[PDB]
Amino acid sequence: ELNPNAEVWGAPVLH
Amino acid sequence: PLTASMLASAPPQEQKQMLGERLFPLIQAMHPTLAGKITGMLLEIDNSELLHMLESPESLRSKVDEAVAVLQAHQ
Repeated sequence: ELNPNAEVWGAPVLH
Repeated sequence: PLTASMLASAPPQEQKQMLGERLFPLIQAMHPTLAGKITGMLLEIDNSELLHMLESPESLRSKVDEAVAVLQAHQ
């Protein structure tokens, strides 16, 4: 079963 | 081009990253903005299954469709 709360993969860390 | 042998020899801590870098662009071709989320969902699956998905568009499609169904039910 897949998890809808799994984290966004590959999102860049910037400000 | 990823074999089970090459993946398993990489440190467990970098295996998911290697799979992600390969999966994300394939998924982005189907879901241009949801690809990061769907990739995150799929990365929770066993690596053996993920390797098969990378090589087989029909297995990847069915897993992507499953993730999208799950997302549809959560808003």
